[PDB]
Amino acid sequence: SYDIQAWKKQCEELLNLIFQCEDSEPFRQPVDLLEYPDYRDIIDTPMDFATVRETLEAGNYESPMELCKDVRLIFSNSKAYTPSKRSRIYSMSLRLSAFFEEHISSVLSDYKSALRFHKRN
Ligand SMILES: CC(C)NC(=O)N1CCN(C(=O)c2cccs2)CC1
Repeated sequence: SYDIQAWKKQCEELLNLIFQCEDSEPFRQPVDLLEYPDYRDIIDTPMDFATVRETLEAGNYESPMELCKDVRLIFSNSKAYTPSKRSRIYSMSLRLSAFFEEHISSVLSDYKSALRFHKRN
């Protein structure tokens, strides 16, 4: 399965699944400062799933590793901003992260395998 470009549609489909998950609700759009005026004192690099989808659709990811780094930043931002490990929105982040990691593993493996095959000779 050595298609170097296949990751992009596989990532589009995974983002559609994440948007169908009720657990993605807090993460579908950039955090609103009006609600959380201290957010940028704690979070240097806001990230959300709509920004990830737009970056992919613009052709501004070169690899699924770059997309994975931005999705992981959504989850690390949540873990940093939560006052409790027993918070609703944080607990939503942890279930969504497990779902994402379970599905991205094959996308990353197939891509890196395809690139190694491209450089075989
Ligand atoms: C788009 C809108 C719905 N997002 C938003 O306002 N969020 C979600 C992300 N966020 C958090 O991760 C936490 C909040 C409290 C514990 S963590 C801050 C609040």
